[PDB]
Amino acid sequence: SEEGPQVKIREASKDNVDFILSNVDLAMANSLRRVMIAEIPTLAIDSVEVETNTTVLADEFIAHRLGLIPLQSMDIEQLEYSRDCFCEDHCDKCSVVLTLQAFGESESTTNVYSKDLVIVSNLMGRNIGHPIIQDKEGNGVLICKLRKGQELKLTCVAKKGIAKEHAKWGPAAAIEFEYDPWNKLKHTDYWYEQDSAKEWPQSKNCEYEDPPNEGDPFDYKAQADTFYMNVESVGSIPVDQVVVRGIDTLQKKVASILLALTQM
Amino acid sequence: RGNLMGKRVDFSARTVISGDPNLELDQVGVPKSIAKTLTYPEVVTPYNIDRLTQLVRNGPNEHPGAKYVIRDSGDRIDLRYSKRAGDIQLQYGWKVERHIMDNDPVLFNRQPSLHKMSMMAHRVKVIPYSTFRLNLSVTSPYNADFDGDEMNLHVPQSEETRAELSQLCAVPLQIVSPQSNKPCMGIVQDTLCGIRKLTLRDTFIELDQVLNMLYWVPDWDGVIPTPAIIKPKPLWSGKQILSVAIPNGIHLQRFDEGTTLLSPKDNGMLIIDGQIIFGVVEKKTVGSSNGGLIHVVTREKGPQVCAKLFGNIQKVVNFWLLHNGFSTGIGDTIADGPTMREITETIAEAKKKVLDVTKEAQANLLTAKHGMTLRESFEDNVVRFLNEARDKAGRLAEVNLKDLNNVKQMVMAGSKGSFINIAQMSACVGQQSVEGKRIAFGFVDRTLPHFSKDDYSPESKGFVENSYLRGLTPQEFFFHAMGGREGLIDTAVKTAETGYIQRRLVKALEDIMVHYDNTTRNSLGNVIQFIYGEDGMDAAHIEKQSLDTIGGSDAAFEKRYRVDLLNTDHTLDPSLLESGSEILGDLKLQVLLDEEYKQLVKDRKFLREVFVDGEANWPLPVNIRRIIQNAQQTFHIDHTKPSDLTIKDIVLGVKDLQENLLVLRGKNEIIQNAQRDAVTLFCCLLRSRLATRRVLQEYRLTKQAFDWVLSNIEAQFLRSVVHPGEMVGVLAAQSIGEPATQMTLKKVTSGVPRLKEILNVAKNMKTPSLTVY
Amino acid sequence: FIVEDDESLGHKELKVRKGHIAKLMATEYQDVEEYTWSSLLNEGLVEYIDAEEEESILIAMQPEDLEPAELDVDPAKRIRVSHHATTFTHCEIHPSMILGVAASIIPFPDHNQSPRNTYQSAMGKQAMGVFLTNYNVRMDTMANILYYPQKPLGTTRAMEYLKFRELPAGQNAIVAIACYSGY
Amino acid sequence: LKEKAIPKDQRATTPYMTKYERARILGTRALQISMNAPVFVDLEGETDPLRIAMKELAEKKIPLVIRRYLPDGSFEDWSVEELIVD
Amino acid sequence: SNTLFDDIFQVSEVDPGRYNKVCRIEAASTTQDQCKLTLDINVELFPVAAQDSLTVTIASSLTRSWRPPQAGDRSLADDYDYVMYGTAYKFEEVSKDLIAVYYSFGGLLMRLEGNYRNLNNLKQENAYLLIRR
Amino acid sequence: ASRHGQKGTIGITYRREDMPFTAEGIVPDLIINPHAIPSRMTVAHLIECLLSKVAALSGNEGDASPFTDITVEGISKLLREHGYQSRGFEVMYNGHTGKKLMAQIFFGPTYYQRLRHMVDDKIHARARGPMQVLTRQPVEGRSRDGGLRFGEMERDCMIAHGAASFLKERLMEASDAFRVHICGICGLMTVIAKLN
Amino acid sequence: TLSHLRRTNTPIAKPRQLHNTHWGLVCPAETPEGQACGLVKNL
Amino acid sequence: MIVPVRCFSCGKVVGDKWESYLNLLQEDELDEGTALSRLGLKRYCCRRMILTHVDLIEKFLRYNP
Amino acid sequence: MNAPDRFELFLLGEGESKLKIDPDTKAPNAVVITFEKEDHTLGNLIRAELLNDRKVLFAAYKVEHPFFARFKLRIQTTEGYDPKDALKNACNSIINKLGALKTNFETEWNLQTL
Amino acid sequence: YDRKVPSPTGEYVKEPEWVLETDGVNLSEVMTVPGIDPTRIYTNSFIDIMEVLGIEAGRAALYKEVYNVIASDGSYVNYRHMALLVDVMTTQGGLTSVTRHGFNRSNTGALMRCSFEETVEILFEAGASAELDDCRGVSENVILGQMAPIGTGAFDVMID
RNA sequence: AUCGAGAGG
Ligand SMILES: [Mg+2]
Ligand SMILES: [Zn+2]
Ligand SMILES: [Zn+2]
Ligand SMILES: [Zn+2]
Repeated sequence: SEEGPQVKIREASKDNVDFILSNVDLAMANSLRRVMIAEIPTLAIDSVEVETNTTVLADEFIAHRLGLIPLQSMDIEQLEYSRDCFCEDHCDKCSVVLTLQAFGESESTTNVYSKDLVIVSNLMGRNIGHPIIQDKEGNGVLICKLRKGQELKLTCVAKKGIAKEHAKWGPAAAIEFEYDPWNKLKHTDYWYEQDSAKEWPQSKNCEYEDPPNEGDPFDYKAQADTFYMNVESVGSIPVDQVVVRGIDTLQKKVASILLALTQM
Repeated sequence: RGNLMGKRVDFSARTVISGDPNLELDQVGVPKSIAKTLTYPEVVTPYNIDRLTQLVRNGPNEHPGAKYVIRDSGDRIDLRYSKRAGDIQLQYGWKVERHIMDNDPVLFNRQPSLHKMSMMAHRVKVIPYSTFRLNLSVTSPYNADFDGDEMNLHVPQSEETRAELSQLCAVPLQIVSPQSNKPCMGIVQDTLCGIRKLTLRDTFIELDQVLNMLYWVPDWDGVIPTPAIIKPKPLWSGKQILSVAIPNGIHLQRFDEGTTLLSPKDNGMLIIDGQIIFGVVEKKTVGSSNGGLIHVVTREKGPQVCAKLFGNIQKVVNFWLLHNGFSTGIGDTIADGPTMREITETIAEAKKKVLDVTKEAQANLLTAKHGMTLRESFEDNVVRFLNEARDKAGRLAEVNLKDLNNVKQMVMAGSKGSFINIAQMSACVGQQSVEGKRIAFGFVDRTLPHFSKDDYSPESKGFVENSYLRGLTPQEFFFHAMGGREGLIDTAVKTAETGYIQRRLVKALEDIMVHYDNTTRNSLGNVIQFIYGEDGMDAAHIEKQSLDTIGGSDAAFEKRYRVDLLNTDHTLDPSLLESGSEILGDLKLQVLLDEEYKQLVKDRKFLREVFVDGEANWPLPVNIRRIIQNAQQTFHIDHTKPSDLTIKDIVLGVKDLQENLLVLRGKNEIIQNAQRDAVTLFCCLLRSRLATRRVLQEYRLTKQAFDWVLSNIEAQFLRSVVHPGEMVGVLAAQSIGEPATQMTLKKVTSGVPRLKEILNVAKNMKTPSLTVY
Repeated sequence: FIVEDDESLGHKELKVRKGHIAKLMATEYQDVEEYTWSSLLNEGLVEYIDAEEEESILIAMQPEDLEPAELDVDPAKRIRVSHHATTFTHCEIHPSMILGVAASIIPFPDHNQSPRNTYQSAMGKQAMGVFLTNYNVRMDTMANILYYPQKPLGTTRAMEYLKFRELPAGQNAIVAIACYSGY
Repeated sequence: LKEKAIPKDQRATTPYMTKYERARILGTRALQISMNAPVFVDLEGETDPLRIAMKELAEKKIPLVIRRYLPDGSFEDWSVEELIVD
Repeated sequence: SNTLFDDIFQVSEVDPGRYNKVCRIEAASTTQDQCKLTLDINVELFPVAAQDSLTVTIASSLTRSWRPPQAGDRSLADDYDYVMYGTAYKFEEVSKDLIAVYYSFGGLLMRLEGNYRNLNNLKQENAYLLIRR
Repeated sequence: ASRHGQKGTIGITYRREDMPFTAEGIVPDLIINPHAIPSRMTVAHLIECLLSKVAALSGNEGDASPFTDITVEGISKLLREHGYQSRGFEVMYNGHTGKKLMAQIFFGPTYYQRLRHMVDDKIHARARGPMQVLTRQPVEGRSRDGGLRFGEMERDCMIAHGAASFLKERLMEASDAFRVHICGICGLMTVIAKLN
Repeated sequence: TLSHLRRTNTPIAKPRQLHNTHWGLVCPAETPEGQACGLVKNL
Repeated sequence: MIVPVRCFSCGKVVGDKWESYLNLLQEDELDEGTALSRLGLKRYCCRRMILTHVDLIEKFLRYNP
Repeated sequence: MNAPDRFELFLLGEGESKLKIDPDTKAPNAVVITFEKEDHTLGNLIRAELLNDRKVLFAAYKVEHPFFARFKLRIQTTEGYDPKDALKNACNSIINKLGALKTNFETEWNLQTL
Repeated sequence: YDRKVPSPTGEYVKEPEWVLETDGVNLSEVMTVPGIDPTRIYTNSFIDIMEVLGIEAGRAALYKEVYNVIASDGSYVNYRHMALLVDVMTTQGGLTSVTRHGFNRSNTGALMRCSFEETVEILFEAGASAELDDCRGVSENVILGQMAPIGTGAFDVMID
């Protein structure tokens, strides 16, 4: 198809995609996992101002949870980082503002969910700031539960951010990396009481590659261009978009280096 | 006692310490708020006016800043609130209290303060985070470990004070300890383990890692080393990059066990010109002990190169280990089933022997032992039985332990772990001892309420068969708790007693300093020592060397050191000396050689008199072997050519060198005699190390090389002389004090109690004894 | 526990018995006719011993020591010396009861060395924790409370009586043992 | 004590400068340089007083005489230039 | 700029040692009583087979930063399968009329003894060891 | 600190991409040194990591009760049935390189406790501060902005080093420097001096 | 809190050292460290 | 106090699971690990955050104020 | 308190040059480039692509401390070749490979039906 | 005691020797007994050695005992430090303690002695004694605040 | 301030 790296997806899902990376240097794949973890932009609440708190949970606690709450970021490239924007505090294009009030009307403790949070700022026809709920009930992630006689009343400002700045902005939770599953490269030396094969289970990624034969000598020149990877999405950004944004973000970083050289 | 000896001091800070690989050994990581709060008064100079104006503009909030400005009148100008804060323009003679900046001298101190090594000058590097950052190598003299440890920083306020701190108290200067004649700082923990693993011949480094490690050495030659293996693939041994880290021109040889030139064990090290030929890097090579690479680097070039070497070794080794990794694990403690069966069998055989001895005691068919009660003999035999059982079990464990075992890797590196740790973890923790005894029956005839009465078995008396992995029984756990309780109480008591003892020693010896006449004297002038240390030489730069004249066969000593020009066999072979054919006969030269031989024989008799043991190695001023090695590598003599050097000139030059070294300058016959007494053993060493026969046999020294060796020996001895004014008594007291803290516990008073009796000069003695010969 | 002679006339046995434990367990579940520890003391199945009284008694750690013992053994199990005692007056209810509350917190201290256990007891007094549920109502001079207290993954049996699992003071952090970056 | 003059020829104090002597000389020269003292050595890219003091010591320009003292009190005065630095 | 020495060496025994990747080789000059050698080699790069006869060659040449082969136009110095670079730790004489040379190649060590070589061999830090199958 | 006597400070804080990662992607919240353990000789910490891994996979709480006999081999057998290594060593990859770590690293869940002591409360820095009147010396404690006290042992250490002027500056300029007027005839502060 | 509530204090032969009579009544390992180690015990 | 939003080690959301997890273990009398498998959290870093956590907030709620 | 802000790691401040180029001393064609506010992620790939180029003799990444996100790369190239040109060609190659991978992955996902 | 001695060849060879160990010390009578070497006999207690043989022998035995404790540690302290302490006790004819009874009771100095122990008693006896302090002592200078005659402070620097 | 207690290395 295309000269250079080739990708064969083993498994597809909304949450996760498992793929096989071929004709790739390891350094680029490591850099891609790192740009996927850290650099990809996301929308999470950066400011919380609460008027009334009757919750047993402290305000700082709830604010940290709210920052950890997932918000949609597919159109986050249309959204702008507030520091790049000229508004004094926030404009409608750079910040998405959520309001949430929850009282304990019921004697039974009343749960507070991400679906209860609502947006006051204008959508401008972009899929930004929607609370993310994978729960089958549709009930949002619970911030607090409030006994009768308790009301909580707060506003939240969500700005563009990156996971290097704070872990809440990470689109992906875990990235699975595998290379040299058969240990032909012998990058790792097995610690074995009696036998290494008995002591270390064969990975699922060994069986795809052809098993090594004990007859042939080890090749010093050989380097592994085939890797087995898996990407898991929180849901704020779809998996294909998450990995594509990792690729693109690394490309923008490289281009920024190049244009800095041109300015020099 | 409190306020005058020790004051609460301005410009003093305190912080929790953490360890940073990248920060240089002399540097200290000073928190930004600490530097901002701390002020150094700097008089405004024509060079610094621009910088100081910029600092004042930047302000107290942001460093580089200045908190206060002192006028020529001296009225305080406060930067935080001033109507002229932006108005001021610097005027000469003013003082700016600058914020503490990078590469500025301070003092870093640990509260036990047993040693001068606990208080050392440090370069400042301002760090972002809150904890004091320091190098790992400086932990050992500071006696600190990163478990909430807290250390103090003191800032000089005067330029003379700064110069004192930099010229005397600097970390590279105090690298070598005066006491124990060894450097204080060595490569510790992961750097030592990693340098060992890198130095293994199995370990090989690819060109990408090689280039990154080359770059990692802050000063790199720029030349990629030629690969150890080229044609199959350009493989590089870790020893080669490590050698690129080793400074050029320094040569070390260490012979341990079977240090064959082939060295299949790879034990020992050979380095020439800072390039390692053979070896696996071990703790002693990189250790604080003398004969280590640190001492050689400190002596040959200086302290600064040594500290830089610490840094470079740390960086390269930490990068390589970072890629390789390391993990102690459960399984490194676990042991094979077969070895475990042998372990249990060993313990069982010990128990069977103990029960048979107990039966023989019950039968009263036990031989009378002179000077001890028969019960005492029984107790000693059972205790020794259990001790041997535990030790043999540990030996079985270690042999069972693979080369991959990480505790074994630390022990081979020497960084951590002990044989006893492995034995307790895998086979048997041992037999608990309380008050120097097996566990006693608190209940009448029963050590524990579960135990039956009158049981003298090791399980009743507290021997723990089980390892730490298998787990202690409740009785074993209680007895081990008794032992640990005694350990903690003894530790606290030892700390208190040693603090008092150190203070008494310091107060008794403090006033005595080497005066300008080189006589060790108190303030009143009463001479403690006419020549300090009886040789008049600084305790630093003194390394143990072997005197070849002492010991050995008289015939062998004659063969190595005697050359007779008259006998054909005795005269040197003409390949050794161009004069040699002319030398045959030459009776007037033979009489000079006979005179030097008579001097060697008298010196041998004297040294045999000094030590009945006649131990070869004793602390000595100048290491001759290193000088000879440096000469051989500097002049690159093939040793095929006959020596340029006259047979007369070796003897006359050695005599001239003896005349050249004076501990005391004065031309007083008493002072001359005392000087000869001071350098008597050194002269013996010099004559033994370089005999005419030896000078031509051990090497083909060019006459220029022998002259260079003579000049270097003279210079080194003059370096080794004690600096006048040095406060010797405080150093002596601290020298006793820190090891005295370190000591932890055939029936004689020992350790702190024995020391306390010695210091109190008390008539009563807990354990008097006469050694009848 | 008290060991007396020939329960069911067979062999010197513990005074307690499985049906008594079943009734006590039924009372614990109902939380009928109460079965209490004080009731056990009135039954005489258990006795309180002072140290002076302790000198005169003979104790067995494990109730399995008393039953008659007329082979293959897993190597990992710690070696136990045979009690080899005819008569035991009493049996210790559990060895772990000699340990303290802080020692009851300590995991596998039998496998650990004792001085480290002492250090950990002191540190556990020092460690942060939610002291009480009413802390928010309370006004203490200094209060430190974990955001997300996590019950320990490895718990002593004594912990269910310690209520440490109910009110934990530490977090089950994922720990790796490695030499990485030299920090 | 009084007129405890020592002949310059008949001096038994060590020719080499004591490390304390060098430390105090460097500190005093740097302290004076910080207080706008004249500098007798040509300087290249040096602003720190202590660097100038060290360079002056290598140049032996400092006109200071260390007075060696003895337990009796006789004083042996050595110029910085006379003393070897090594 | 020419080879110092060439021979055919038949190895009776190879000892793996503690190391797996590196084994020591005990060989002697084939049909010559005079030369015997013990050399540390890596078996993964080239596997020494027991009872092999392998061609041994030491060459002085064919500072300067090592350059990866800039192109194929730069010609490989040797047909030999194995080449190492290293410096001699010692030049000794076993007994009168018997010289020995101890060369270290990357910490790996080789000792080979024989009279005629000492006129060839010099105290040169440079050495290239060339093993042919 | 850990539940087995191991105490220590946080050397550094690392982002997840920088920290070593297993094939599962699990990044340890905490990274410790292998070297602390052999001298401390606390096998129970390692056993706790193994048991907690077994408990996390099984969903059944593990018992670490003293004097209860549990086989390390049995716990390792359960880990083997889970597929995780019996020793619990996990193949890791270096975070910066993406390269596989040469040695497998022990990866476990360990109960860890946050100690009361925190650095920012501990830090104190005084250049100039309030002084007790009679001592004319720095007050004591952070709360009073009070200076550290140089020890008598510290003064002795400085005598050993030999810096007289530094000890004079710390001894006088840093604390209770004072100027007095005294008379020549009697060595007492009898003289009362008016300077204007 | 619990440990403070169960406290022993011995005001001041060998009181600090753990004793056989302590078994079953006092924790073997709970004690202050450094100063007053074993004088104070936990039940 | 309350259910964490995400597991600290990797960051998968665990706030959504808690109510469902309790309902599963009560409804099927399920083993806790089996309920974790139904939750879809297969990594012990995700499992520990659910299993180790105790809701202190319920007891805090029981207080009248 | 003293700890630096997170933001400083990804934005350049006080007009910091993203790349500072200084000729290396004692090496003829080498040059040290200080990437500022840059991390290991970019640097490892840049060095690997520089190693792939035949003309580059030397390339390596070093960071002086983990606290500060500065990445230092020294480049040695064949004579007649600009090290800066080598770096730019390696960077452009990086971008082309990433684009090709993105297209192939997108095609495979369009084939995937989940 | 497995002593080593010169051989007839001159090489050092170890010959086992018989040695007796006594729980008690009566040096004067023990040394004047047949069947023993008078020169070789040694006492655990140094004071009896000093009274029987002289002060210098006592100093040697004192250094040996301190060496024994440092070897029980396994630590090595250089000969000069321990030697200096032994000489400070030995130069005074009576063997002097490191405690206040002894070195503090010694006349030299006035404020160092009070700094160690019995501060007020020394000051009172000094006022009654009218002793004049030279102020040479380092501790006395530290009390004075004047720079002590430390190595750096010892020499006096003047202009040319 | 003092005294006391506790805790840290
Ligand atoms: Mg500590
Ligand atoms: Zn805006
Ligand atoms: Zn007067
Ligand atoms: Zn997770």
